Amino acid sequence: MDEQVIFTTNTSGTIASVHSFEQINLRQCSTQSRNSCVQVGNKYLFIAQAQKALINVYNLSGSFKRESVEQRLPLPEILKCLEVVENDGVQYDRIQGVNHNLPDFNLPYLLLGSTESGKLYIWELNSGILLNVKPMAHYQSITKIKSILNGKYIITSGNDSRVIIWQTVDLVSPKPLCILHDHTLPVTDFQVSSSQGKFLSCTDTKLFTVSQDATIRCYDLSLIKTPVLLATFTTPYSIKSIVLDPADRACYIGTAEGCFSLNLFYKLKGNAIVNLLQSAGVNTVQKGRVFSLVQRNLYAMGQLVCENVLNSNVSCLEISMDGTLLLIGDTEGKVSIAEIYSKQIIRTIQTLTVGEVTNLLTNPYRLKIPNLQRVIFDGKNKGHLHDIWYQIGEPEADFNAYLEQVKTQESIFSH
Amino acid sequence: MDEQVIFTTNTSGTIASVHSFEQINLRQCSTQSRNSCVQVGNKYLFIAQAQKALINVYNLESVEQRLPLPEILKCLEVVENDGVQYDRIQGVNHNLPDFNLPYLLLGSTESGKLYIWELNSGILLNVKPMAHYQSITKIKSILNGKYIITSGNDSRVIIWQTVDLVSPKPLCILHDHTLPVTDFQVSSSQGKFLSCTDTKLFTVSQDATIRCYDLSLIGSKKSIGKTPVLLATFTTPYSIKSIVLDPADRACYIGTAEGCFSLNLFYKLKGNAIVNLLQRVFSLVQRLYAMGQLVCENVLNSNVSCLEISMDGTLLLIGDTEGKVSIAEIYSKQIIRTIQTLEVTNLLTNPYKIPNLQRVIFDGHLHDIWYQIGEPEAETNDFNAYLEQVKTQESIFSH
Amino acid sequence: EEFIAVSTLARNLEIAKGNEFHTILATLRSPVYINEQLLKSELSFLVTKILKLIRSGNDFDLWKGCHTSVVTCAYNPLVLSTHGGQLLAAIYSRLEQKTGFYSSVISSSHGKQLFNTLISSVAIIIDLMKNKPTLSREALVPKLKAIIPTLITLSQYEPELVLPVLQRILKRNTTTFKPFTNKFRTVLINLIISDYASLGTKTQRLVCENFAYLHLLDSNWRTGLMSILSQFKPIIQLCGEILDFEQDNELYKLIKSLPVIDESNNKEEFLPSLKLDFNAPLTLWEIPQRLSLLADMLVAFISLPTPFPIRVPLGGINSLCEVLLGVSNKYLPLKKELRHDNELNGVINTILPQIQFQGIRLWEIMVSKYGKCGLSFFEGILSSIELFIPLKKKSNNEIDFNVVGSLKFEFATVFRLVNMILSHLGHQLNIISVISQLIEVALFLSHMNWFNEINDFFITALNNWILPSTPHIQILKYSITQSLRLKERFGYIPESFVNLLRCEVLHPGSERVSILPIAISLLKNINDDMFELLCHPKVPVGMVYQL
Amino acid sequence: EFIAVSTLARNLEIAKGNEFHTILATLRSPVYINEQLLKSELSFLVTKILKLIRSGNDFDLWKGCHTSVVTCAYNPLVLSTHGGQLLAAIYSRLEQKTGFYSSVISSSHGKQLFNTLISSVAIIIDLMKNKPTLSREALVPKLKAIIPTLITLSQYEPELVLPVLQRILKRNTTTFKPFTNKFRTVLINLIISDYASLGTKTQRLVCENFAYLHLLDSNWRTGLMSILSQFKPIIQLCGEILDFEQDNELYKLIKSLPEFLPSLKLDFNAPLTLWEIPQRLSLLADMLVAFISLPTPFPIRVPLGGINSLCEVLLGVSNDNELNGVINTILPQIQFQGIRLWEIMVSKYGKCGLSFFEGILSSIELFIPLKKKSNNEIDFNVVGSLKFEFATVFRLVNMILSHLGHQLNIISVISQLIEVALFLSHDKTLIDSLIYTHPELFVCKNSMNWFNEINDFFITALNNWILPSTPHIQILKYSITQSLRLKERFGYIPESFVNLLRCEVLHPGSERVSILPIAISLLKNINDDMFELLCHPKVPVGMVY
Amino acid sequence: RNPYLIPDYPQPFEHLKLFTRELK
Repeated sequence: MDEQVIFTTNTSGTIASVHSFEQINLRQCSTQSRNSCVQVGNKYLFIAQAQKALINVYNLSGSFKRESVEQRLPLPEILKCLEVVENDGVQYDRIQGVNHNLPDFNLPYLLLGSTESGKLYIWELNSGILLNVKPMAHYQSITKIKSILNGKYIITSGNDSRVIIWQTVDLVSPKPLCILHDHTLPVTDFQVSSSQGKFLSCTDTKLFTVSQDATIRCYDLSLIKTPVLLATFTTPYSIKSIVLDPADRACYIGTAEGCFSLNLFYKLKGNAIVNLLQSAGVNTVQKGRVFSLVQRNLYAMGQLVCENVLNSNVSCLEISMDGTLLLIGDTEGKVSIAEIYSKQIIRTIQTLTVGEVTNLLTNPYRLKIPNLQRVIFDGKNKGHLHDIWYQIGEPEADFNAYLEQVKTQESIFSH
Repeated sequence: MDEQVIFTTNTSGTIASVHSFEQINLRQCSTQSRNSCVQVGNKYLFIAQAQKALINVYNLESVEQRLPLPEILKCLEVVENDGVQYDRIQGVNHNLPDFNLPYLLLGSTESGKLYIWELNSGILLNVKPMAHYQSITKIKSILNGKYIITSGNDSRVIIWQTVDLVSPKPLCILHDHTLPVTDFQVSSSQGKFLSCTDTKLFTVSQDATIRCYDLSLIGSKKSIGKTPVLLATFTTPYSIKSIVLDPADRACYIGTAEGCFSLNLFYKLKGNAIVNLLQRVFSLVQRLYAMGQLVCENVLNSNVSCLEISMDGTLLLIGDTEGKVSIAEIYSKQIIRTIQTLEVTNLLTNPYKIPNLQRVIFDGHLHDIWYQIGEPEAETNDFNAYLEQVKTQESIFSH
Repeated sequence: EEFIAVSTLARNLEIAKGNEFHTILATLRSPVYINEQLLKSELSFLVTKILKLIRSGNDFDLWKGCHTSVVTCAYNPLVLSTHGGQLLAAIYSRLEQKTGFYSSVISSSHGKQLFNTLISSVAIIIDLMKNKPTLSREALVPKLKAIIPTLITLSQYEPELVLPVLQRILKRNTTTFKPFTNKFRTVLINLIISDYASLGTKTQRLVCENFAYLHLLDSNWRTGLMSILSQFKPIIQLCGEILDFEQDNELYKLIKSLPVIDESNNKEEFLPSLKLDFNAPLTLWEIPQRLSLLADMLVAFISLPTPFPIRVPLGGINSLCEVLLGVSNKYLPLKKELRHDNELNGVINTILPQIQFQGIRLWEIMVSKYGKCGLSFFEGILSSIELFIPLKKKSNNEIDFNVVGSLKFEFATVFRLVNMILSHLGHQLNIISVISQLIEVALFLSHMNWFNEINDFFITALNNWILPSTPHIQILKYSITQSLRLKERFGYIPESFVNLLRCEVLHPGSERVSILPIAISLLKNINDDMFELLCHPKVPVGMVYQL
Repeated sequence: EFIAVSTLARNLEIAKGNEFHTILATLRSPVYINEQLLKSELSFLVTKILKLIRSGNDFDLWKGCHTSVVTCAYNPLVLSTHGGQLLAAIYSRLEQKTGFYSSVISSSHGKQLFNTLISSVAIIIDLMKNKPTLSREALVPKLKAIIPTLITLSQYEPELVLPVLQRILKRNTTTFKPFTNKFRTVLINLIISDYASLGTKTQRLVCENFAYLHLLDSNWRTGLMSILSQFKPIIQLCGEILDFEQDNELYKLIKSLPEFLPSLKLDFNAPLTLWEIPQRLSLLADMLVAFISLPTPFPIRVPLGGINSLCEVLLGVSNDNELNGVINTILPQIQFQGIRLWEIMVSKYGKCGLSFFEGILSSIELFIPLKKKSNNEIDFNVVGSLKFEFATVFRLVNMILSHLGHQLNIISVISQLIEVALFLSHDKTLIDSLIYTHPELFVCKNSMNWFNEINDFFITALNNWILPSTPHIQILKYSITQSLRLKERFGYIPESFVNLLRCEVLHPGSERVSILPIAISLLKNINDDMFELLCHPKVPVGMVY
Repeated sequence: RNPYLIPDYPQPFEHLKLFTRELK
């Protein structure tokens, strides 16, 4: 096994595994956007082009992957952001366990896509049907969308410094739940805890929000109510991007003049270790502490020590499944695979064929599509047949049981 | 709740309930101890008789059997058997049989002679002639049968591991007091398999000192076991005789001379803050924290012999030195009911033929036991299954 | 060498009883008789001896021979790849000789298990040879052209045994089945037009599944599906002769808006229509029996795997299920053309909820498979479940619990459906009146997968919303009392009550008096690992809290 | 309102499936207990049922007994009024239909007929036991004539009759008395037979009924010790081929042990006749299990040290050409009858016999087949046959550790068992000794129902032991690789693997670093709430007030 | 010292050999 890196620059489409030193340059790709790519249904990859008003579709399932464009998908408008709502809870057959294999044709439910001027397009993917369009949600832009639980809630962030939490059933059948104005300048990114539950009443789900205000805001999400922040940090540099550890043990922030780290289980000078993020369910106080960051060159002054990792002008970050490596995308269009503790680059991936790293993704792995409808909306009709394309997938198909059958069989004969 | 309540003086004993005015006295009882009685199963009630060298056994009226013994013994405990009302082969629940008994009977006398009997067939299984060098005040099974704790007037607590007690060499020894140990309690939770990795031991002696220990290093195998670390200790004003807990554990109720006092473990400081004291040395007072002291509240003024919590965490049962027990309520600190008979050696509560013992140790040899398995619940439902069964037989008939 | 001298086993197969024959079978399972050079001298002796058992016998040598043939084909690739065709041809020859005379072997009182053993052995030898490509081409398939129609005619009398074998053959060897499909179809239609209640659920399921799999030869699946879906609107309109649909004129318009297609299908419309005289009050059960007959075929057409996608019309199915739940006496009154008769009204009151229960069954299978692909009306199907709940004759939400006892089987599916829905939605919904009724239903019915489903429902309710005090304390008393009952009567508590107690404890409902001391003392000794982490974390946490 | 039960009765003389099932379904309703239909309308239904049972075409009889069963089960008045008459009719038809058995089983519906009649009699006399006043004067004058017919029918149909006689013998121990010898004869005739043509259920039932035969304090002990004493001759018969006194501590115990069956003969020129030895020991073990694991109306003496010694000497039995090949297979099956007995001695008695829970785990190491040459290496080719037995071993260990718990000291049997379980978790192939261009199609792939058992065993191992390094790293690699493989094949991870990863995170033991963040990377879109608590811990459980 | 924290040595999880490929 090994991990798989899918990153794309403004003119380049490289795909490469971390421990292989082999890579595939996708031929046609163009982006000027921060988060515009997504991997769909373990068979496809969607990339939203810039200045063409269409999505390119690459097939990534093969042993020898398709370098070329498998398919195109025109759109009404050039749109920047993307997100997918993965369908889950259908393959187990909960009524009786049969453990269905995946079909060769699988797809998610939704394709969230957002454009400039704040407009949100959402599309059923099994059949291209534009269920709903919100004309205006943010009033300047959207920069990132993410579904935090399986299909339950989605979170959006734009350049109006407002981070919005929807509810998918109140968005597809809109009036969102809660809005977050704590920043003063454009929110460039956010991240949410990889460890999650099935609900929000009994979890404390952490939402880290990052802007050009040089602040990092950690919100506790447990509703049943509004979310309460419990810490906010401050930075001298204009912070750009962020990722977490896979257990909410640390934070790694990407910015101009380097990538910095920060331990959330902060170790003091008595062998005393303080959790900055402690919380409960709905009963929780609103007294969000303030701290400030300062590099390496004990915390009751209102200061914390971040440890400098790198000096590169990073655009994007991602993390490995171990939680020990960072993959950082610089502005010279190349990725550095670095180790967190020693602060020593182990690998440098470039593209072969230039701009910066627009987006990148990682997931571990072992060794036709409908057209989208441009301005059409499925109304309140009941005589309409909401047809979709779907496939179920076969189920998985000793000797002592056979002999017991034989023993029961033998009694019937008198011979 | 409506639990039944038991208590025994040095002259008599009785059984009653909290929400009723019905009482059942016991004919023959004579006792001097803090813990000399226990119910075995749901049926029987053992009491160690004073100055006669035998047990009295009662049903839940009059003495049913009398168990002669080698010696006059002071303390009793029983290790219940579990994992028998449900078959992990067949998947069937079983009813309790008419004859059910625990595995073991742990008896102790003065001078530390710990007797270990098997109750199904009365067999002297093991004898430790000196375990404390003093008397034994209380012996207990913390977990189901895993470990056996015993304290004595040698000011030591001993942790025996039960499985290598029946086939010697104890596991942990705790000498951190200067005077006889009078009482101890345990707070625990259990994983999928039962062990001690979060359990907490509260120890209480005539030193006017409460001592709290964490037992999570005991399985580490560095006596045998790696010693625990004490996480907290308190210093009381008075000579303390008993301790009981809340079952959520939230509060420690200490029974001493001059009334029973109450500590909150989740100590509420000023503003909105709470501090847990059981994740140090402290000094208690009667009726803010970095001074080094904590504030108690008092519920009674009477001399106390024994304590017991209700199941619903709201009613104390304090057995005083005058042969009566008071049923209290914590939020009001008011009495609801006073039970008397017609001091208190022991007190306990729960919600709703025997072999004679041996005097010579057991050394293949037919190690027999009396036993009874008990019927399933199907011998003490759905129609659609019967309907499918009669449906599929219709196809077999054709003329 | 520690071999067991295989020629001695073959010397003993011809004359053997159970106590030795089973050990003979267990020895042939050894993975030591798979050497190449043994294939000429002694394995041939084994094979020809078994063939003597098959080719002649007293109907006990046949059983012995087919069983040992299966065992020595599964655990020897050499024997399979050499003589599987011969063994298969032998047992099929005996099966062809037997299927000619079904009546005379059934009056021997061993023929049924004989056909069972024959068909199972043939099926095993088939499914061993199907995924080996060289052993299939011109070594399995030219026998299939003889094997299909022999199994077709035997499905008429013994359908439970055969139909899975034919299902696998159709799914894998589809093109070889093309000449026989109509010959198969006219067998299935006769079992369906026949009583269809002498068959259990398993055989009905197989019948519907095979009838679906006939339609494999992108589009014919859709034609058969829409054809079955079109045969509901007549039956629902015939239910209008009992009770008026003209009252609301919203259910009426939805009944008009259901699909029907005519003069484009006579190959899947094969079913008679219903007379339904209201002078025989026991003849109205034809309606829900017909509706079950249609719904089984419908979910077979939906819920089966295929080597292609399906243009499945979910909107029409949701419209249909909304229509089926509209059938009730609580909002729609009885027709005045029919005259009142106590027995007739009694069978009407008892037969309407089954008609609703079929729509619930179809929604269950529509949400089990296709989860989060019909999410746009999951709130509506939660709203229409309230129509299932029965009320008294005063519409002020007085529930009649005497009838609810007759619907425990049907309400189990309802709670399962609700649990499956709420595991896809958020926590802000407008369905609290439905939850408050469902809780009252469950608390009546409780006082054994029933406990698991209702406890998961309570967990969903307590993790989604802050409920009112009275249902909350009712749930708390229920969980506490039942867990105490099982632990005083037995030694353990199951996992469902444990997770229910944990959800109760962590809920913000905290002011109750039995939550704090009783719900935790039961968990302190239960041996659950999830509760250990609450009492002892595995990560640093502050000694002091600001709450 | 009311469905006019006369209408049900008149539509009942002709009713096929989709009418007869509605007739049975609507007769469950409790509104047929009500005033002034209790003497004129229920009489009509009962006379109809009686006319169906008294004479019919063997379809009206099946229909009729099912109808009477449903009616008497859902209406106590029909029981208290007419249950004796219904049961008398049904017994009369059973008597005429078992007076002949080889002219009634000739059409493939006599079997079902006996099934329905026996089941209906059983159901009726299982509902007339909750009424003392009704168990008098409808059953007790009838059991004397019911029981010999059931005994004569049990000679041919033991799978169907023996539970009925078991329940009747158990609840009535004084009317089964004068027929008891007649029962015993047939049970010795069913044990003198081959006893492998009978199923496990039927074998267990004949053993259980032979055990309950001795209810008539002390007779249970005599039968139990007789079966216990019939073990030692067979072991000494097996000792002439294994050459004991190579180890004398075993032979000291073999002679420390304490009748209708035949003394058996063995021939070495016919080595298959050595399969009589396991097929006697399994019989005696089943009979011993019956005498031990059954309930009673009184307590019983059970020797536990005796059977523990018996199990101890059974697993000591281990290490011209084909004879050696046959000797290399009977002995694991012999040891497994010690395994099978300890599994019943453990669960049913629990903490009684705590003294023996440490010797059993050491003796299980003898069951493992080792390589022959000198070594301590595991013989995996023998292990491939023994899959069910090792599953039984794993359940035995899990039964023990429910009571023992976490263990300070470690033992070597557990590491070898882990190596076994990891061998068994690999997809078997049976072409390895050697193609036809595809050797990957000849595999036997392991179901999830087997992985659940293996993963529960590894849960028990990781909970209660600080294992060595390599038998831990193998477990972690197995869990991660299989979880990723299934998450690729499926779209999710099954629950047993999630429980395994939970135990690997919670109980790392000797490791210096957890596998927590990798479990969360795999559990990316399959969320779970254990690791939320671990990473995002909660306020304690009593701070709220 | 704590298993559930970021350790103080550079390459943890190298002794699980997930990402190594053995040469044959």
